[PDB]
Amino acid sequence: GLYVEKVSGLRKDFIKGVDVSSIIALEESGVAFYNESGKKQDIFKTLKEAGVNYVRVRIWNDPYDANGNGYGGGNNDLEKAIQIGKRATANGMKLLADFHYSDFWADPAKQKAPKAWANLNFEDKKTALYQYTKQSLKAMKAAGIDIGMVQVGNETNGGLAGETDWAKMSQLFNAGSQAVRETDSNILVALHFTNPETSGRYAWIAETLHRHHVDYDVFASSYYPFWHGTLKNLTSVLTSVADTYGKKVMVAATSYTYTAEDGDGHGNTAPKNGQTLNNPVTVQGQANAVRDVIQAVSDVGEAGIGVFYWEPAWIPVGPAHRLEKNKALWETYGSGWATSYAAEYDPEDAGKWFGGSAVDNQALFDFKGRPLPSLHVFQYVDTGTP
Ligand SMILES: OC[C@H]1O[C@@H](O[C@@H]2[C@H](O)[C@@H](O)[C@H](O[C@@H]3[C@H](O)[C@@H](O)[C@H](O)O[C@@H]3CO)O[C@@H]2CO)[C@H](O)[C@@H](O)[C@H]1O
Ligand SMILES: [Ca+2]
Repeated sequence: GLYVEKVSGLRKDFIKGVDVSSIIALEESGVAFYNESGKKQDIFKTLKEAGVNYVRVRIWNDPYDANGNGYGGGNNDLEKAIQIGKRATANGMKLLADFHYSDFWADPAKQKAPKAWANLNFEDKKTALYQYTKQSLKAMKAAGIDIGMVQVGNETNGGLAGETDWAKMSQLFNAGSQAVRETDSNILVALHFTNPETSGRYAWIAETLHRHHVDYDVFASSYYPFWHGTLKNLTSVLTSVADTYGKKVMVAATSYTYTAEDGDGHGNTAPKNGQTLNNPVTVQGQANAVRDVIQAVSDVGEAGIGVFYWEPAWIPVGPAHRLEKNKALWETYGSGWATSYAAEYDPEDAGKWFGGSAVDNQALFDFKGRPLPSLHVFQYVDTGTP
């Protein structure tokens, strides 16, 4: 069925990554994954066979209330990062450790200090950040994990760990980078931004990072085609960073919709009125979208090192008609994007929107955990379809 056009100029060592941070909370909710032969299999094995070479995991400092009730979103702490890391390593895939330096979702709107850092002055918060990263990386190495890359922050467009001043953010970037450098010289340090479509944003950020002497290897970007402008633009803003500053570049988070259907009863992020949808909302469309983002980063040349698909397997804990039954699983295991317990930390967003998966229709597995044809995109970019 599926067609993929060969990506031209694609380097043989290109990073083909997935962020599957929700996997632990989902397996705990009784969710199962399959190979294309239709038998139960560890998702990491199926990912490997599909030609994935890299796993990304989000790390929240303390994603739990005082009583240890998970904030949800996969309840992603260091302990789960090690679980995920061990499995990735066991399956021949390198790890990208994605430190949010927050107790919950870090994005362009939300960059809240971890609860433990809330009353620290800047010096002490900075050494806490450095100390946390170093300790976290030591634990992962101790677990035998193959770490390829560390992301110091996540979509830090406007802040980091409670800080909004770019001179302060830069010192924080350097605190984390320092920990990585001390751990292993071979680990790539990524910084991760989003909204590449914004006029002169990435030029400004890269210049600011340079002026503040931030030590990093990779300038990473999000790319969701619904809001983030053109592939031509993406290539262009990343090429400018690569050429001007001598940085590697990559896409740290990308996805597309394979269906318009909501598989679990919790409203999905996309597709929606007003979003740019250049591809059909189908398995083929989804594969086109992934192949094209890979093309756009490859087109950067030497410096374009990879693409990570964000959450290819945040599938339903159960069908949409059993919404209220699903809610119990989301609430107990944190297998939706947020639980009600996160209202303490994030009242404005998680407080009003808490629930299930907002991205089940952007998975590369169906609602029942079988791989979609579009999962083959990681192999077929090298060769094209027959
Ligand atoms: O469910 C339909 C509604 O979804 C709302 O989106 C919610 C939050 O506003 C949104 O921030 C959250 O996104 C999560 C996280 O904050 C973000 O950084 C990451 O990329 O995605 C996470 C979810 O996968 O998602 C929830 C979804 O309930 C919309 O704001 C609203 O318009 C409506 O469609
Ligand atoms: Ca949903």
